[PDB]
Amino acid sequence: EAKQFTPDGKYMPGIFSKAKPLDRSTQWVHKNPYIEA
Amino acid sequence: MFISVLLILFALCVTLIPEAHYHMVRVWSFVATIIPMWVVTWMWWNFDASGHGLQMLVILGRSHLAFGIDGVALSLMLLTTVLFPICMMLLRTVAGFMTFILLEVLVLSALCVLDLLGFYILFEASLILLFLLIGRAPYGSLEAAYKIVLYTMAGSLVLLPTLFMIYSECGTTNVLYMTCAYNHQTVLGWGLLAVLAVKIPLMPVHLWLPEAHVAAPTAGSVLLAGVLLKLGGIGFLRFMLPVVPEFCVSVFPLVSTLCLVSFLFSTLSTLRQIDLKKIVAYSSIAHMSMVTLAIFSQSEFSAYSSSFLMIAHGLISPALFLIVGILYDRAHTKFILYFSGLGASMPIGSTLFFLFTLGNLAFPLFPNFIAEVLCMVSIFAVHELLAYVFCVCQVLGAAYGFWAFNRVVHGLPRGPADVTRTEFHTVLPLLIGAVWLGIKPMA
Amino acid sequence: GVSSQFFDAPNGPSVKQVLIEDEWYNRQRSIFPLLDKEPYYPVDVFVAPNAVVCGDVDIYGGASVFFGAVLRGDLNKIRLGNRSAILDRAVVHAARAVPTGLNAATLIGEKVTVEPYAVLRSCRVEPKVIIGARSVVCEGAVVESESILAPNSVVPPARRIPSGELWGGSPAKFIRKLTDHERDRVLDDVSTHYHNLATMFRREALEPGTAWRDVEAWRQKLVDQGEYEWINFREQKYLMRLQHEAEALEKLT
Amino acid sequence: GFLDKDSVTERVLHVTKHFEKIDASKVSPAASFEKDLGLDSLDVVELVMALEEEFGLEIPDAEADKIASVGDAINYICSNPMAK
Amino acid sequence: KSASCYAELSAIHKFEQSKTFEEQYTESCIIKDRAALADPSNSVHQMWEYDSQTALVARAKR
Amino acid sequence: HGPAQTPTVFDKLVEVTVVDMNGIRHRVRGLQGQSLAQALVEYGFPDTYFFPNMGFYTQHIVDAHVFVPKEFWGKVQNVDPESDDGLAVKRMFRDIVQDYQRDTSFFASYITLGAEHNGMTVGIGPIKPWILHSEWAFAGVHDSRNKQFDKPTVEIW
Amino acid sequence: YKPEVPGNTVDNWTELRASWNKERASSLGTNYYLNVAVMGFAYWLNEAYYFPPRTLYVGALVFFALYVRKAYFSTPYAFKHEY
Amino acid sequence: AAAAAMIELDLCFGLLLLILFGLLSLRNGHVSLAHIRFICQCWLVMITPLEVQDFALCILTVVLLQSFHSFEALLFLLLAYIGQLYMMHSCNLVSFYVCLEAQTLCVVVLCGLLARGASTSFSVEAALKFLLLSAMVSGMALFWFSAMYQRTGSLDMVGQETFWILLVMLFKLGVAPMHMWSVDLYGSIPKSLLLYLSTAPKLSLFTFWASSWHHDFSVGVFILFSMFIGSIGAYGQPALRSLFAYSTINEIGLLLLAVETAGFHTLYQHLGIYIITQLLLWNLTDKRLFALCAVSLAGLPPFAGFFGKAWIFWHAMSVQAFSLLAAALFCTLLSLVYYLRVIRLFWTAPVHTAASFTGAPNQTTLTSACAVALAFAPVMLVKPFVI
Ligand SMILES: CCCCCCCCCCCCCCCCCC(=O)O[C@@H](COC(=O)CCCCCCCCCCCCCCC)COP(=O)(O)OCC[N+](C)(C)C
Ligand SMILES: CCCCCCCCCCCC(=O)SCCNC(=O)CCNC(=O)[C@H](O)C(C)(C)COP(=O)(O)O
Repeated sequence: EAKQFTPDGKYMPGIFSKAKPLDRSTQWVHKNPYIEA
Repeated sequence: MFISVLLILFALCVTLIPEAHYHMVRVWSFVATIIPMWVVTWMWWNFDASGHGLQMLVILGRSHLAFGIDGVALSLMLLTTVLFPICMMLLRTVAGFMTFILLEVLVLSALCVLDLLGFYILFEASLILLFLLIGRAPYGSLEAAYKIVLYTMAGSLVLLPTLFMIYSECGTTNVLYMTCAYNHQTVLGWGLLAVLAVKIPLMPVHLWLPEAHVAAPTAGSVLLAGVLLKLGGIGFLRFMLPVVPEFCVSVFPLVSTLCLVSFLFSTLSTLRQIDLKKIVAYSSIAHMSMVTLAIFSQSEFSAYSSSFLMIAHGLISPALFLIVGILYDRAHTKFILYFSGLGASMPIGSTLFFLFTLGNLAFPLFPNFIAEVLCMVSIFAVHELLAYVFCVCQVLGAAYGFWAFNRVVHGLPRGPADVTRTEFHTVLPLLIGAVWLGIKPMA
Repeated sequence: GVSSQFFDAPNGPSVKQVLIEDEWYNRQRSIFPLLDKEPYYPVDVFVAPNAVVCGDVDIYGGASVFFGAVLRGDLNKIRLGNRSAILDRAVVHAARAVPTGLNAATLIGEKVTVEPYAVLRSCRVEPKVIIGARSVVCEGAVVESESILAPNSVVPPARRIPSGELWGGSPAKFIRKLTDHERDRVLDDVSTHYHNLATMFRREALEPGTAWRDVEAWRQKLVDQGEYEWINFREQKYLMRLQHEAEALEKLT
Repeated sequence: GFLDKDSVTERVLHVTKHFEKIDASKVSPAASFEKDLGLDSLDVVELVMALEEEFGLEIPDAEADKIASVGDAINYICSNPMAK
Repeated sequence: KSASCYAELSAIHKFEQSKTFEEQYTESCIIKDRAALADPSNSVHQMWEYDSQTALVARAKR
Repeated sequence: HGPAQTPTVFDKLVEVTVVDMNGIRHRVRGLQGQSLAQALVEYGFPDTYFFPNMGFYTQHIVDAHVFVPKEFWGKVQNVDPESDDGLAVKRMFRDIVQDYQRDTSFFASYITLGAEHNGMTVGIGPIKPWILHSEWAFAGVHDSRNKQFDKPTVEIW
Repeated sequence: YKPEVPGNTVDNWTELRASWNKERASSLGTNYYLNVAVMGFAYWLNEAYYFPPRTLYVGALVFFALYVRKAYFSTPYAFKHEY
Repeated sequence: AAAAAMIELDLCFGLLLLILFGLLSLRNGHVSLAHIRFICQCWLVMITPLEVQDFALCILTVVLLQSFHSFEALLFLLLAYIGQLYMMHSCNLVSFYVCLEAQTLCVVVLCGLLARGASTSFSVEAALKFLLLSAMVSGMALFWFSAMYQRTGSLDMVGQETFWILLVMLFKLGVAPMHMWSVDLYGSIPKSLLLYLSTAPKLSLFTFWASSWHHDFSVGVFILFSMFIGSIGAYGQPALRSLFAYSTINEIGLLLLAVETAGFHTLYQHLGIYIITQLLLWNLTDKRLFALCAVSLAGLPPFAGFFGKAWIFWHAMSVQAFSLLAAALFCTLLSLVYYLRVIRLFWTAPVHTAASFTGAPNQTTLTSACAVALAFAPVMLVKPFVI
């Protein structure tokens, strides 16, 4: 339940925040070892 | 010329901007490629279509480097100036901006040069830039970079003594006097075939493309597919056909069998590919084989149809690379087995994928349909069977295209969410160009 | 008590020692050696004018020392990695030994940013690490690569923060795992941002500037009055060494 | 482990055998120099010098002072990285 | 131990800090001469012997 | 996740006994994942013990000639003798070691310290004179008090 | 994914050690013998420049096929005590 | 009348005064000798005639003297310059022998003198091997000169004995397979003498070849040996000093292809571009410019090395030297791989350049930054310039 924007815009990185930020790598696939091989 | 100096000097000022001003760096590098698009559109406005074949000439004394505009160069220059700001939208560092700015200078000056030594100097000055672009340290591939650089260097080194042979033979490398003098056409013809059969992927010197066009980033793939392959075609149309035409007749069975086996064997290889970017990368070899045979037919309106196929490929295949790049950027894989049901999760991206799939298979209302019809008119007029070979093998292209689309788009919905505004506007100019050039291309 | 004269200094004994209360202007150097321990730094380093870098310190590449920060290499060695940022008034020190038995030098990897008022002493910080503000990393502790320490955190001596995670608290506990994009790009982004700010400061610096003109005017006034003393410092150092040797010889026998 | 634990053992027994104050059958692969074999310090130094002569080493005074058994000598030779 | 260690450290830091500008400039010239003398092919090494701490000619070597 | 132990440096510590060329035993502490040559450098051994890894793109790595007992032979990392890394090791054996080679001879950068190395005893092997360039060579005699750790850079040029 | 190194570590490392347990010779002998060979016998090729090109090309390929490489060279004669 | 020989008397008087001034300066304990170096440069300018090649050698040696610091090294370089200058004016084998032997003795002594640190014995070893290999080549030159002198009765350089004199000249250029003395020298001797050895004697000897030499033979097998051996050796040797030694053997093979097909204009253009690149290579402190040397030694198009290679290729194709040209093109394709290795090593790496501490802050940035502007010389190179 992260908060990456202030109420007036203004993106926040959340570097030290507890909640996991949604970002570019959020939908990266979980690699199957045999498929990778 | 003065305008070109001003555009180069404005483009080179990206390095002097302090890096802490991020917005200014982005805006400056994007505008530095927007301006040449306006200038080339103005050059199209200035062109007299009922006038001379070569217009807007400039020659820089005794330094070679002479320039002029014809129709093929003008269409290719317009396509390059469209493609470069889209590449600017896909980069994030000043090193990338500067590499693509230097590449744009070299491509634009190479497309309209009228000197063979000038063409040699301008084109393969991009070799080290391509090496650094493909073999970038964390996410590139040094093997692919070595392959593309070594194949291009091998071809260029075959050409260079024959270039100097005709230069000692007549006294100039200017194409207007090289076409009017008596020269030993077999030697120079073999040198020119050696460069342009590597630039255009023609078997057997084609193995660099599957590695390089996949290991490149999305901007590099857009540039390499949509632009740099067509320098071989404009090499054929500008330098080799006017200067060594006796060779160009005598080599026709060999060039013909190279084109036929490249088309068939590359189409057969595309069916067994399991990487989406490798699927898109192989399909370009068959299209360039059709381009080369249409150029070499010299039969009805061969320059027109072959240039139109070069433009149609340069519009359609960068968009497929853009869609694969979106999937890779937001899912971190290019492997078909990880993707299914993309219609339910990316409806806009899948619709764009379907439309560009249909365009790549030369269906009507796309410029590839008009292109392939006119290319086969040019091929048919020499003999009917050389056209029949391309006609009967259309099931083989549609097999891989629809198999890749059906495997990644339908099924169980898994994969990333739909496209953003930025991704949609990277795709969008290619779609508008395709709709126009496939419905009302001429007036 | 320890005397403040050193006859085995590399450049000899100090001929004239000035009491600090007799100084009429601030003479604090920013980079200076301690006997035979000289700092090492590159051509494109940013050292702030009120920062102190002394002793056995190695600085690499595009690293920066911001305003009021101290890097004191007097008990051991300190190494600052390529494009690593020491922000405002953070302290880096080093002990002579650590309880783990390893090397006690403070080693900071490349692309490491250290937020304001943090203290590093005889610790190991691996590449791509964000140390938060008001944080202390104690003697012999290890911070592993691609990890983040939250502000106002204590890492006790001989403790470890595992790689790829965010830790925080006093004492530091597990908060969450970093995302893959955070490890891939964000740490390098923070280091690059602070390097860009340091470059902005470096472009505008006029060194040595013009503050010496007043001090030179005072010295010119002293030469005018005939009160400026010319001291042969090399010869005085030589004579002081000879007297020290004679005094040492005239007590053993 | 730089060398095997059998051939070094029989070589140790071979050089222990030629001592006039030792018994040629009382020598065991795991014994003591003081309680079992009945040797003072100089006899221990002489035996360690014989072992050094056979294996081609140099054992310092403290290391040879720590050696008090046949097993200790075998373990010291086996742990030595410069053995022959 | 910590108190004694900082007494020993404050001695060295006070020694370095309380040098005048003229002494510091003379020491920089001495450091320069010493680095020029670190070349073993320097042509003065065959005639003169130099003092280590001040880079002055101490005696004739030959 | 629960009340389990806070991570300490002592959990990742590896101790190796090293015998230098004078026969003096040394206690060398390292961390898991660190190579052996790095732990030897950070212990404070002289610079005459170390030499460049003679591969392409890896001459900035320092390496040492170590003697490894038979129990720890299988914990040295595997190198294909047909690959380019194999030719790098062959060049190092050909040029640096020569007739100091034994059946226990390895190179210390090819040993990655883990829990299986805990308590392993190694010895430093002798090497022949060598030169990389004018600023990095070895005349053949180990008479120098300069540590390798005190060098600020490893220069290939 | 990373590929596995083929073979066994002990056997591979014994293959890496092989034929290098020997003091390397100085290069003065090779250089002096090369200079003697060129200064004494390279005049034998003076008329070869006028020979037919098929002969010259086959001779160049023959020299390439019979060339032995100086780097990583070893003989079994280095470690035997009799011929 | 001796009025046509005032430059020779000026040379001798200047040497006599310079030795005495250097003695007086050393009696004061001066640890630096920039005044001696300036007087040496003035003496270099004052003894050089008004030809293009003579002044090219003079300006090159004036630039080279800024990397040498002792009085004896400056004296040895001046007396090597006397041999280098007067070999270009030699019209016999007497003066040829004396100039070559003076140069060899000066190089040997400088290799002994300037070594420092752990690399001292390696440099002395390589200097001894070079001296022994040079002695027998000098003996071959004397022996076949005596044969020619007995046969012809005069000092004309004609006949069959010129083949061995040609082999002497090929030894002095490090032509493979007599190349290994230079390979030995590159691995141990310091960078300033390596900079001196790759530029000045090649210019002096090629100018003698252009001015006063004819032979009735060929050098084609040595072209093949140099190009193939240099390219394959630089591909296979991981140490950078050996890489640059083998790439130098490849470049001297290209210069020999320019000599063999006549057309010395392409020879002079490529040699000048190579010498400027060498002046950049051995004085580099920022390692990013090591990539510019790489792209300009690989013959990549917009930089000046392309033009230097490409007129050699053009003149070879003009006189139809097809087989040697094909071998040159194959070795050019091979050379790109290790120049790309150079670019991988020093361009795609984080930048670290240490500051100076004892003064002299990055003391040769002027020359290196001036020589990097070989990207602006190609505008003048494309014209009919060097002829
Ligand atoms: C060899 C002939 C050149 C033909 C190449 C194929 C061009 C592809 C598209 C076909 C469009 C046909 C346009 C016909 C009228 C335009 C003007 C014209 O006459 O064409 C010019 C040149 O035409 C062009 O340059 C056409 C530009 C086409 C390139 C379009 C792709 C770039 C757009 C990308 C998408 C942009 C979307 C942006 C919106 C968001 C000259 O050709 P010719 O008539 O053959 O010349 C006469 C010969 N002579 C002087 C000797 C008598
Ligand atoms: C080339 C030949 C020249 C040789 C000349 C050198 C000869 C030097 C001989 C003179 C040196 C001495 O006797 S030194 C005098 C030695 N005697 C003492 O010290 C009194 C105490 N007794 C002991 O120490 C005994 O050795 C013992 C009870 C066995 C202790 O048992 P451990 O041993 O277990 O300890």
